[PDB]
Amino acid sequence: GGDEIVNKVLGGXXXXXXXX
Amino acid sequence: NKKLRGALSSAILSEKPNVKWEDVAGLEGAKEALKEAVILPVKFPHLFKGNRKPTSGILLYGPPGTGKSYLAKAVATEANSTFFSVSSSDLVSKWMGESEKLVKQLFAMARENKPSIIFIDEVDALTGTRGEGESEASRRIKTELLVQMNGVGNDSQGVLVLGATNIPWQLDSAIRRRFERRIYIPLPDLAARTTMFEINVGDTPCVLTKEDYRTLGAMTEGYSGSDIAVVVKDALMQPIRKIQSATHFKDVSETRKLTPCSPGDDGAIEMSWTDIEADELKEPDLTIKDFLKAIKSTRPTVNEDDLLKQEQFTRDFGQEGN
Amino acid sequence: EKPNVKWEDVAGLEGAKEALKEAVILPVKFPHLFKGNRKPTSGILLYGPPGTGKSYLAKAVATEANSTFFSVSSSDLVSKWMGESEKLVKQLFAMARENKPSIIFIDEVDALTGTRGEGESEASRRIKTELLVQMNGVGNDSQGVLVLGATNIPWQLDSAIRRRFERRIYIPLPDLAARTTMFEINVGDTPCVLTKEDYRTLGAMTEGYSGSDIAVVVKDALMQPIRKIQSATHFKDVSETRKLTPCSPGDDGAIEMSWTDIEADELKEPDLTIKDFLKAIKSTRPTVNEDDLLKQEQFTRDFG
Amino acid sequence: NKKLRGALSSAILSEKPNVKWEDVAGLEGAKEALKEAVILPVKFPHLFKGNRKPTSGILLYGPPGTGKSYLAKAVATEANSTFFSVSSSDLVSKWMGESEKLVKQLFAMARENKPSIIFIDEVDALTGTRGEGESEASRRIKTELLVQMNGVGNDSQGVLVLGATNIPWQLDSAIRRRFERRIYIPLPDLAARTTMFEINVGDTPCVLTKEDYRTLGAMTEGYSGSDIAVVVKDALMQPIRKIQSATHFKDVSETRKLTPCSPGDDGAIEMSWTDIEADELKEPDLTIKDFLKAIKSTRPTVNEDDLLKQEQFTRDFGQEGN
Amino acid sequence: NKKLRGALSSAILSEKPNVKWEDVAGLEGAKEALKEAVILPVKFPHLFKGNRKPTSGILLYGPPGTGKSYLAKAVATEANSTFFSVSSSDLVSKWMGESEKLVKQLFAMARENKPSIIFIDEVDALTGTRGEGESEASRRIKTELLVQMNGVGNDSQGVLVLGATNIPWQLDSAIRRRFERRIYIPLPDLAARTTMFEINVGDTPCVLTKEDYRTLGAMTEGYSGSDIAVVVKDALMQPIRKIQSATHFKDVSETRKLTPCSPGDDGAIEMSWTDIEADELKEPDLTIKDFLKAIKSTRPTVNEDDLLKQEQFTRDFGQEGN
Amino acid sequence: RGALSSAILSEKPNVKWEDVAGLEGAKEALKEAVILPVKFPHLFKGNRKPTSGILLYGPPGTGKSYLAKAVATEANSTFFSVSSSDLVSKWMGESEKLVKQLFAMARENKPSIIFIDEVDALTGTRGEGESEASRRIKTELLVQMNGVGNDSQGVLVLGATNIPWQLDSAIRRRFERRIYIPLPDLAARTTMFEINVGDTPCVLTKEDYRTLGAMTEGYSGSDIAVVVKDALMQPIRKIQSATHFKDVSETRKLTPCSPGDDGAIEMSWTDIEADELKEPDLTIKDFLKAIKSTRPTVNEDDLLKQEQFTRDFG
Ligand SMILES: Nc1ncnc2c1ncn2[C@@H]1O[C@H](COP(=O)(O)OP(=O)(O)O)[C@@H](O)[C@H]1O
Ligand SMILES: Nc1ncnc2c1ncn2[C@@H]1O[C@H](COP(=O)(O)OP(=O)(O)O)[C@@H](O)[C@H]1O
Ligand SMILES: Nc1ncnc2c1ncn2[C@@H]1O[C@H](COP(=O)(O)OP(=O)(O)O)[C@@H](O)[C@H]1O
Ligand SMILES: Nc1ncnc2c1ncn2[C@@H]1O[C@H](COP(=O)(O)OP(=O)(O)O)[C@@H](O)[C@H]1O
Ligand SMILES: Nc1ncnc2c1ncn2[C@@H]1O[C@H](COP(=O)(O)OP(=O)(O)O)[C@@H](O)[C@H]1O
Ligand code: BEF
Ligand code: BEF
Ligand code: BEF
Ligand SMILES: [Mg+2]
Ligand SMILES: [Mg+2]
Ligand SMILES: [Mg+2]
Ligand SMILES: [Mg+2]
Repeated sequence: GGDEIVNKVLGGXXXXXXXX
Repeated sequence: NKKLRGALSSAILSEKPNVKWEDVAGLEGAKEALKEAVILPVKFPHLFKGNRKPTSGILLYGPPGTGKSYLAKAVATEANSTFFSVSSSDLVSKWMGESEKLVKQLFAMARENKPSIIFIDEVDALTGTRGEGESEASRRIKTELLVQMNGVGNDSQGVLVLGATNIPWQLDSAIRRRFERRIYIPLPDLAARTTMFEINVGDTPCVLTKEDYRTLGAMTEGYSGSDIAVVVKDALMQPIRKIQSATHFKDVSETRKLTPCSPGDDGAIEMSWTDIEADELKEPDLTIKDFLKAIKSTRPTVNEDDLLKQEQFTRDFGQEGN
Repeated sequence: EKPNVKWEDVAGLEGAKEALKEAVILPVKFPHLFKGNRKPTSGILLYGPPGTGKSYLAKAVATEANSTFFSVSSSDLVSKWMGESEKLVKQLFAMARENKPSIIFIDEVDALTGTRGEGESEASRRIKTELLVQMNGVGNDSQGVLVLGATNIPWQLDSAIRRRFERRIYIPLPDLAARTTMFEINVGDTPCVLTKEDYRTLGAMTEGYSGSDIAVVVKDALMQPIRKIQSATHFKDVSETRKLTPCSPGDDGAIEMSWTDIEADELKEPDLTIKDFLKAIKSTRPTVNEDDLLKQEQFTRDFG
Repeated sequence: NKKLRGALSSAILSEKPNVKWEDVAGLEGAKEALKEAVILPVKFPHLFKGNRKPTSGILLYGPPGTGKSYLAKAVATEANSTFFSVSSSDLVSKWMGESEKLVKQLFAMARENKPSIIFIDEVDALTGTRGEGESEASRRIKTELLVQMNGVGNDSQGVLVLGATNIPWQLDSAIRRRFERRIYIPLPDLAARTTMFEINVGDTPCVLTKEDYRTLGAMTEGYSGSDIAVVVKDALMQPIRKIQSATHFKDVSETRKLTPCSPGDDGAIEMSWTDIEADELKEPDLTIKDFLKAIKSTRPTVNEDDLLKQEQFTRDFGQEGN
Repeated sequence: NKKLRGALSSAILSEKPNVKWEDVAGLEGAKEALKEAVILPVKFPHLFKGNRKPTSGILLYGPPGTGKSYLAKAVATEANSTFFSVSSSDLVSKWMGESEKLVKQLFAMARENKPSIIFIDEVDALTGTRGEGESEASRRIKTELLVQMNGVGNDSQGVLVLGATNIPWQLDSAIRRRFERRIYIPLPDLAARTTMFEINVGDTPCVLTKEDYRTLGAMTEGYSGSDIAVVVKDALMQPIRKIQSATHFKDVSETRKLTPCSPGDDGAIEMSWTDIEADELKEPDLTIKDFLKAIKSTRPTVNEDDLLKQEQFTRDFGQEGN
Repeated sequence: RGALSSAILSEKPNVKWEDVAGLEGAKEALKEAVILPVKFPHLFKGNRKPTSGILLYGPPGTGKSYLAKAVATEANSTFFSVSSSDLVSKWMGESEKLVKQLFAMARENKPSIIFIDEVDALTGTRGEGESEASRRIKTELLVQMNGVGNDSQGVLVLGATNIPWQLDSAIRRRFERRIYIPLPDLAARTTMFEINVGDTPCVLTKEDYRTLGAMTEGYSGSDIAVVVKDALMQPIRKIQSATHFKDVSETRKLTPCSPGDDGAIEMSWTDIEADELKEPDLTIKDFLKAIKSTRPTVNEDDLLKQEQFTRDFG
């Protein structure tokens, strides 16, 4: 597949890697 | 860009729920303030030129179930402007730094369609006085609200931030400064109770009169509008309970207008409402006994100390709605 | 999601049965009635002690209404992400209004929120206020969608939530006829020698129990014969082609063997009797407390 | 780089809100400090050479609704510089390590467009003493602000970081070190209230005098600037309410200018204001009774323990800004 | 593979901020440690042969605003080597694996350009004791930092990892093991304050003497270096306020070198300073009254609890920096 | 592919078995596990199988990477010193292909040994972490650590961890030998001082080394090394305190002395050329000053957590 981009979420952190 | 507008397009309501100003009983000062602040800049824009500016935010606080959202429905009905009905699920997002962009896009969409109304229902769930709550959500959402309401490079002209809360003493001092008119919505009096009975009876066949409604409104003291609505619904469902819990029936007089009766009458035919077809059922007439039974059946919901706290907040930083 | 429980499968609860019956059957069968000011009920709270057939009655309404059902719970509407435990409720009410008329069953509404007193204030306030706005709101027009809420602790709710719930119906402890009917529907189609007076004496003996307790003592009294078949020795051949039956060690031809050499479809299963139910009720103890009944009495006393 | 610049290009305001230095009443120390640190290096650059350097950061704190954003608007009006107005929505992003490059590109654009003024409204949201906040984004954005303000390889010369917060004791100690001048914006005194009344009334036709303005400024004890603005707004709104309740009109004097009066007078043309067309109305003059009614109707906003906390922070780590 | 070096080439500064060892007031132990860290292995390479190795990491810690970045500037000025000034915005990337490949390429460039100095300001942002933070960024960045600091197959010989942080107790234990020199930079003492006043005043013509500087240093009890810098800035800006808010100038001794004085003198010409053109400007000289007013106006920033935390960290794992 | 040309080292750092002070059980376990399958290959067949997993843990800075360097020196085998930087890529699937080709090259280069420093960077306990770069890599390492029947002859995995309680339980169970590296005792302290001083001239004796090791109560290996470094740097500071130099004995070897002596030539120190400066000798007072200066880098919470971990998984 293509590249994998790291994102950021919020808890109440983590890495939800939403790729393209 | 497209994602935020596609998520915030659902907040605009176009159904226009038909609640007129006559459908709300009492609240004369709140009615006058909302009437001028939504009608006069739309109808006569030449009266506010330069030094005189309209109201830029109204807080409607009080006990729960007093007609705050009903008054907001009346404003959304006879506003003739764009109405934004937002809540906690439409602004708060999962990602980091997404709720503030949603609030900014909401106010930018409301500024493109001037005049517009933003009805943030339950502002107490989004404002928690910045003391001890969640750091990211609390500080960033409240900071974006405080910047986006007036700010510096915003120039919010032609918007209105309607807010309805039940615990207004748990709001931030800056947010209480932002909301200009803090109008108290107190418990209704005898005239508003009789008016609520007269608008909740509708056009159903009843034998109740003006003195009957006055005695009913004298009996339902200490109640609220939701309690008056549920005793009206219970008194409306009492003849259907008399329909269902009856065996002896009776056909009186046009094309079999049949009604229940006592056991033993003129033509005491015993059958069932399942055997009764359509266009032949006649309900029993209303009286004061069904309304008194509903009043004795349903208990009030408002306590007596939160009213003292609401009176304390009114005497501190509140107007009078009456 | 469709169960198979009719109206007759619930024992007792006459007022709750007639209230749910009229409130979910009267619009869907007689559309010529609800016109004008006549609007159906848009909320029902079924509280009381736990295990007293609340979800069973909810499944009965889910069967007999012939409409779409939603049977989510408290743990389904609680997430760990920030602001994701309210979009689930929004999509729930959206898919409810998509398939109108619909019935929404929410279990443990006391555990859904935390009455915003001491717990997580942000999540509690957002969950509670999004539930209220999805219940009535302004542009949410909930007509035909019935919110059917059930709980075990009603006094830990919010004033706004108990205002949103119209009819607060109390599910009390079962009665004598309810206990006998629950025994009669729990025993099933097993070969039994029990009579109506035996059921009446059993229901007189089990006063103070619950429906789940009656179900588990019926399961115990049904499992005790097949338990005594396995946990016994010195079987006895009675009478027709090797009909074996366990007895005491030492009898008129007490054949000492196991159940492995017993041929299939010839082992005589002993019928269940009164002493199995007496052993079950002497083993099983009541589970409920005493102050919770006082709390239910107080809650009915100011929200009857 | 270019995507971040395209995202940050909507931060330079090109509106220039017309608020002059005479519009702000009181706050002489804050006025003088902002006046030197904005006007002097861009007007007389030959003085600041060698050992004399201008102020690189000013923090404005106090109770909510005192004139911090108004002073920022006056600075943005009379600055003649590229005024950067950012908040917690332009810096925080969704991706990993993209909120720091936003602040770096913001300070790079501020250095590329020197002299520039950066106004960060509500600095308490970004900086939270880095004790127990959300680790990655919070601590990285705090250390990125601390590096980009003075740092080592930056040498921020010509830029100015203005701060405006309501709760200043939640600021980080290093950020409080960076804000080298803590100016307390207090509640206004009698002369500032009288000047705010004279400014907010302004060119409105009224019979109010200096003694009336002095009595109003003596009457509004404990009020703030937004409270004075809303009581002036209510006093201006009251003649339209008198026009609404205007039975028995009286045409006094040119081209039929109608004026209400008592019911029954000379020329008492009893009608309403709905059928009267525009461009001929005459509003009644403003008296002190309408302003006293607005004072009795609208309450102050701030309480008397938040002022104690602000005075405690002032006497601990700040100076008095009159 | 070359774009990483192109992105990391912006971290090597070439401006050379002119901060010498005589500019730093005090901190003789930290200056001697930095001297024996950087000056000796390039000037006398015949001493560090065999089992004698130079220092491979120095952690500067203390209260906010004590001179850690100033000593970093002095090291970058007097080092005559490659100086790497990186932060959290130059290591964290949006993609996956680039956040560690950037650190690997940074240490590869530092080992390729030996002797080189890596200065990481605010090391507490990258090292957050890996117990509760973000899993990917925290664990991978901390482990790659440890491996690039010593590792197994790296052999970091000749590079120096400088670090300056205000929170030394929030470091990882492995990072604290890596930093083999914990140098505490405290608040300056009396002689350091007097020499800092002598440095910051400079060549400005003043009537102050060594006894005046001694009384100023005795007056500033508990001040920091930035506080001394801003009271010097305020006392230097005080003659501008003197020439602004005064009239009745007088030519003293030269093409009309006129000076503000008392109203009424030998030629008290009443005019404005704005009409006075440049180079006929004789501003009043500095006295001890202006510095006393600057001390009375500006307040110390550092509290007395963070000093206890730094003292506990010194008594736990720290040296002294005099 | 060809990007794994930096995971193997060809430097072979000269750290012998005598340089590692103390740690006798870990040293003999690593010694047998790296030598005896190469020494006597007939001893390991069938039931008596060699050790396929070795894990080292303890306080930070105790000799784990030093023992790995000693194994890489005295192993005579292909050393794969690789970490999480060469296992994760920007794409998808290549993060698994890297571990697959890594184990393929390690099986092709038998006998080899794989040393993973800081193995907790790969084991984030998969709570809510990155899925495609955490869980798939962990399952790939779990199925490539299944060489109890595949790699009976060949590779051997290592591990060095400062914080071992935050480790995945599957890979913890897959690592069959877990050796606890403690703080060194008095004899290890004395021979570590003897090794770190080395061929430097001194007047320190065995009693001086013993009282130095008795003074270092609770110190670590890196702390002992920086104390030795400070004691080596102290004569340079004494030369830098240049006052009243004095020539000793070839071709003008100068030495500073006390102020006021016989032949106290008062001059500077930078005016003299190199290779004629007779530096002062190492006493015990500069060592005591380095002890008073340098603080122990470990605390008591890490020690009790290490004790809890070894009493839970000894
Ligand atoms: N003054 C009133 N006139 C008419 N209806 C009212 C009035 N007050 C309350 N009600 C009824 O009570 C209900 C509660 O309205 P709402 O404003 O939603 O309460 P809250 O916002 O406090 O939950 C509404 O459905 C409305 O029909
Ligand atoms: N009144 C009742 N009538 C019929 N069945 C009942 C009754 N009370 C309990 N039961 C039986 O007990 C079982 C457990 O009840 P449950 O649904 O868990 O109670 P609740 O709804 O309070 O959680 C159900 O399967 C149901 O069949
Ligand atoms: N000190 C002041 N001088 C003049 N007008 C003021 C002052 N304080 C408040 N006002 C008036 O009240 C308004 C409120 O001030 P504003 O800038 O909104 O304050 P804030 O910083 O709290 O947002 C101003 O826009 C102005 O019209
Ligand atoms: N010890 C000091 N010696 C000389 N100047 C100092 C000293 N401490 C502070 N200063 C002055 O104050 C400024 C603030 O110190 P700085 O290096 O920015 O500290 P920090 O590392 O906390 O950011 C310096 O740039 C310098 O102008
Ligand atoms: N057993 C030992 N023998 C000799 N020196 C040691 C020993 N243990 C620790 N040291 C010293 O402390 C350092 C710590 O070891 P090193 O491999 O660098 O890191 P780590 O132990 O943290 O993996 C060694 O480089 C050496 O200077
Ligand atoms: F003080 Be203001 F509300 F910003
Ligand atoms: F504010 Be400094 F970096 F101590
Ligand atoms: F214990 Be070491 F830092 F690997
Ligand atoms: Mg409401
Ligand atoms: Mg403001
Ligand atoms: Mg610094
Ligand atoms: Mg190591």
